Amino acid sequence: PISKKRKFINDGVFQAELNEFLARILAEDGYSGVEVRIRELTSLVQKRFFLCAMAQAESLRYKLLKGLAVRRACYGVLRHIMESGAKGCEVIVSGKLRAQRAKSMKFRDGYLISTGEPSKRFVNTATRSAQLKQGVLGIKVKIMLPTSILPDNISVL
Amino acid sequence: VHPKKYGQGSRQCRVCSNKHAIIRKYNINICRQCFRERADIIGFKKYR
Amino acid sequence: KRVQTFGKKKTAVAVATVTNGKGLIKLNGKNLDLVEPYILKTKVYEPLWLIGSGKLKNLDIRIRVKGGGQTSQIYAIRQAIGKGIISYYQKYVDESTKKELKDVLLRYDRSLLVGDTRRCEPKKFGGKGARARYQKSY
Amino acid sequence: DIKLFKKWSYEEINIADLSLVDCIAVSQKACVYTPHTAGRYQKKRFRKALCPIVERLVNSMMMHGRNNGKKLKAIRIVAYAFEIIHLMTGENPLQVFVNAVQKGGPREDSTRQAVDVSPLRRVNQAIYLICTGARNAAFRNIKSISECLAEEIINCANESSSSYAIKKKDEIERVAKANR
Amino acid sequence: IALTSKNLRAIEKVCSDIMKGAKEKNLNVSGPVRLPVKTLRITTRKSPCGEGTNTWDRFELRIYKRLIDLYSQCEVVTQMTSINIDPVVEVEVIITDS
Amino acid sequence: YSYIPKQNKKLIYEYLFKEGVIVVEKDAKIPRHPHLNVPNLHIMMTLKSLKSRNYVEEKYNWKHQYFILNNEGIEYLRE
Amino acid sequence: RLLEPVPFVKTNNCIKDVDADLFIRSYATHLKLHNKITYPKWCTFVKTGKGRKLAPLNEDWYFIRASSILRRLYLHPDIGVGFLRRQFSSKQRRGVAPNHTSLASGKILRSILQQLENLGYVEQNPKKKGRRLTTKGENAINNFARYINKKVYN
Amino acid sequence: RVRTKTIKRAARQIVEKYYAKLTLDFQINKKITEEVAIIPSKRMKNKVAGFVTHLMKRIQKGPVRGI
Amino acid sequence: KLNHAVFIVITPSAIAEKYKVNLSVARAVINHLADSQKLYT
RNA sequence: GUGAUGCAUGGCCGUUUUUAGUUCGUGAAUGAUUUGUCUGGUUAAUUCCGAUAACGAACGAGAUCUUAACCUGCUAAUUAGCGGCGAGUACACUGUACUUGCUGCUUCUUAGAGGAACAUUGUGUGUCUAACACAAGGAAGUUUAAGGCAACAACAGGUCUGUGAUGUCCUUAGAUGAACUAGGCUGCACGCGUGCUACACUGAUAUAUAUAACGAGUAAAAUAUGCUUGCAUACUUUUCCUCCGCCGAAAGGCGUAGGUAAUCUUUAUCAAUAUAUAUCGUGAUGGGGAUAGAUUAUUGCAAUUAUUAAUCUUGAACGAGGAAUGCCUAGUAAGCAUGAUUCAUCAGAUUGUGCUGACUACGUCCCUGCCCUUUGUACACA
Repeated sequence: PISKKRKFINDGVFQAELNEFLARILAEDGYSGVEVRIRELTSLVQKRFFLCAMAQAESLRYKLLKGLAVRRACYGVLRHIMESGAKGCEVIVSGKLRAQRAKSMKFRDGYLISTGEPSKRFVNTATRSAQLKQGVLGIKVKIMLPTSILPDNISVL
Repeated sequence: VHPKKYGQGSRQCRVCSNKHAIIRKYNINICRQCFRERADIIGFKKYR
Repeated sequence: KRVQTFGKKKTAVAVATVTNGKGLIKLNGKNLDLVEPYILKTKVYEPLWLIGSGKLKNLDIRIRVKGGGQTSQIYAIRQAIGKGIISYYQKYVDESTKKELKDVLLRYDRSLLVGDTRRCEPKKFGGKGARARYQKSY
Repeated sequence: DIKLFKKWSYEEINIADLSLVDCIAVSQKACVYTPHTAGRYQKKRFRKALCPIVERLVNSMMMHGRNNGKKLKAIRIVAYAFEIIHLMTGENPLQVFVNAVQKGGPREDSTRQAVDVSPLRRVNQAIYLICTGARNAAFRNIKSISECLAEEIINCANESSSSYAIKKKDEIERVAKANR
Repeated sequence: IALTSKNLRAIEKVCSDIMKGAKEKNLNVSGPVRLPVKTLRITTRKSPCGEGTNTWDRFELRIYKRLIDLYSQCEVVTQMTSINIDPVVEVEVIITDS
Repeated sequence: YSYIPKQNKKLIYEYLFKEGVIVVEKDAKIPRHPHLNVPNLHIMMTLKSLKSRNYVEEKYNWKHQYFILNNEGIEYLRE
Repeated sequence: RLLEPVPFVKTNNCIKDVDADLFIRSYATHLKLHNKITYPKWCTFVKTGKGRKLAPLNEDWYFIRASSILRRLYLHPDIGVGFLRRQFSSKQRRGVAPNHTSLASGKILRSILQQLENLGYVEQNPKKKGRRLTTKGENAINNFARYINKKVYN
Repeated sequence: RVRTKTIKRAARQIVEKYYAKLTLDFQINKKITEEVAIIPSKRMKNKVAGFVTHLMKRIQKGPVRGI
Repeated sequence: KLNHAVFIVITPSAIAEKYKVNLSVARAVINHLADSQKLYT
């Protein structure tokens, strides 16, 4: 019998709950939906309350926690997202990087729109961490879904 | 102990587990620190 | 017969209804005289000089005025009564003199027929003011 | 038709220099019973001059310390002041007003070499100088600011040395005699 | 019969769902209700540490309500809603008589 | 003191056999557990000791634990 | 001076048509003559408002406060002690700390309303929870309004 | 204020397709621009049309660089 | 400082100029002859 | 582990930096490199026009949307109404303020939706190109204004005291974990900020009408019994804002209406600058309040370090301001309040909102600080 305005914060925070649940757990596959294997999570959440950019982002952490070459790993991912159909791509791996000095490099292709409400509604980003031998290496990735139509797309037969 | 249901001790942020900079707006019960990165998923759409 | 008209200008929105009668005008339970400012009373009086009390002597214009600034009440009510008299001239009483009625209002000004859309803004970050910053030190 | 404070309609004015006329801008569109209309100036170069000189004082004499930001009382003081002008003197308050604003502006000032003043600043410094005469004639002067006004506008409009504005005008002109 | 949500398109589609069944069934149906939207907004500082310029961000949630009434059978309307409602939308039921 | 009863340990030992998934919370000051008429303070020490024995695993989270019971777990604590 | 020409059709059927502050002044005038009420001997030692910080210095503050409260009754047939306190709110200066708006003193208005109830000009009732004029109060204040209207019209 | 090359080239690409359908009327030339184009922002949908009209007021007076 | 006194065109300001009096007693003398500030007759 | 290391790191953020800048494919000109990316014109902007060993691209800029506005006599009325008559309480005479109740009706109180603003039309400047002007309709002509997103590269900027984000080093029974008693950041020659309160009659003071918006709001009392006020066990929900009717000058206290909320505070209305007349009529003055002891009630178990708070006593500086120095062009500065956060109690802090709608600029490179071109460098930690 709580207020609906209070209930909105409630289901927002609960949704963020299950979000961090599935982000903490999901590393062996992609996303197969959410329910409104399966048995453990269904029981856990119940007793608790009683071609994807994200997939490629997690594939990045999976490719580099094991010590595979950073450069070749990034190149493999920038092939993966085009062959899946990503319009462009971007990836940053910043941190200790084998040297006592932080360093960051970029691997960009395509447009990579970066400012605006139509920018945010189309660009797809993700960030991750990778605990390493002598520090942690931050990952950022960006994938664009090809164009609802873009504001700057004009064409007449 | 000296527990009571009053003051800054009876509640705290539910992820950092700290009593500093906790916001209870609409009983959200979170700290500004972790909240600023959960803002989008929860639904807080930075608009204007 | 009966027409209900509205006036939106600044905070205050005036509502009036032009009805059949002899010239009974009512502002809440108040008349056009006890609002306080005799300065704005004559501002509302200006149309009655523009048109005439003789024509007002054959129709009733009730008014409800509620909320908003003192200036906005009067500025909304003048537009509301102008729209009401225009609607009555269009619908029931007479059209040819309505043609000249619009002309004599517009000759005095366009402000009566339609007001302004000036309004305040969301104050910006940086200090107490919208466009003023906290004093800086070096 | 209209009546300023239910009294005045300023149907006769002085010629002055005929140039300050466009700046003072007394006309039917600017006719009003009391100042402090919703007039706006933040679009162009004229409507600041379009605004009636009566408003140009009710908004300009206002500043002194705490007394800042009180304008309804500025309309109050000008309304009373106009009473005392036509009472202590036999001429129209607004006419001697126009006389004062006309003959209370600096005809030139060097300001980096002397330079003539546009009619806008001619009216501007006249208003400013009479209002800053009002403030120091209301501070430590025994008499109240209302009678101070009744003294200063006549002092400036009849060329009497008692007005602060005319002394400051003489000082401001005197710089020409040294530079130009 | 009132609806609750935050993104207007959800209420728009689930509200277009409403009157078609009433027109089909020729029921005694009351008119719609179009309430002003509620806006929930909070302000929070950026910059986890105190260093640098103090900067803040403002948030916004738009909350959308409408109310309907129908002199139709409670079970049939409940099912004809549950068939085509989204869990992201909340519904309450009430009846009329005339 | 804080002596842990054998009967308390056994009651908790069946409370997780009957289900297979448990949440115990880091905070031990709550007077009661939603599905346990037990004082909680005596249960996370033992669950953590069991996790230190490589029989039950915890993926961990913020203000939650979310332990899981392994294939080799119903056998060792049965008796 | 306070009169201006009226070319529009009036009613003059009640009190809201006539002036307010001068009407309550004339009501205080009739109230001195008829003196159905007391001063009272209790208001003289307590200031009207918390933030007033001054004595009223009128020998008629209570007398015009009752008049104003009656005018507020006439306007709003549903008001309470909180309503009158808010209607009488005044500034308060806290010395080195900033000014703040704070309400009036409850007991003065409570005594005024109890005196009005004794006078019978107003009454209470569950429905219409605020103060509601009696029909006798309506007729008395309406004939008072008509008398006030005529004495200034002619 | 000027105008951006995106809208300039979007204004140039049209006209050449159905000049037999474009006519003198400003409102008609406005309407046909959205009728034929694909722009999703209405501010463009009239902003480019403004420049298109600005271009056709250069015809029957000299060379207009294209068409 | 104050030196004016009630002891001895009914305009308050003009009569105050003519007789060097306080404004309260100036309105007092105004009342004495005729029988915030007002518009004049 | 809020122990060291932010000069070992992640992420975030703050700065260069809200400017106009950055890069690539191919081509052309021992090399670093250059061109493209520009003499000029224009501009919010490498924004465009144009010239052009460059041609063609990508980012950045541009843009999108909310707030205000007009319509869509669309769409409709909850918690908004409009009526109409049902009886009137008092008047007019051949309708009215205050009331009860429903339904002919939705521009009105409103949002679902889109539309409308497009140098728009003509009279002008401009290589007649880019652009810029007047007048006008129109609510909307400075992109209708105001809000956010910030490329490349960098700082050895801040943070490992935010995190079970984290490397390395360092420590745990005489802890570097937790709890409990008391204390401190409120202590003070001073200095600098952010601010809070006067120097009055443009004001000091008492009465009241005409006042809006963003607003925000629900594992514990008490009673009974037993033992002898305290403990244990049982029953409603007090534990939000509050309206009302009472008590107390007040603070505050009592019992209840409403509401998880366009429904109750409250909204046919919540503050202040008001108002018109009234006391004063610039006399360190009655201005103004740095300053006191005496206390009364609330807040929390605890108010001493007078938390907060009602009254009486108080009477420093203050005559518009040292050298210096900050911010600021439209319903904005400023004045005035006020909402919200941190909240058991506490703005003198921070973030929003509204009222009064001020003096003047269709600008300049003088200071300061940026951007570009050329030029000189013995500078490159620049």
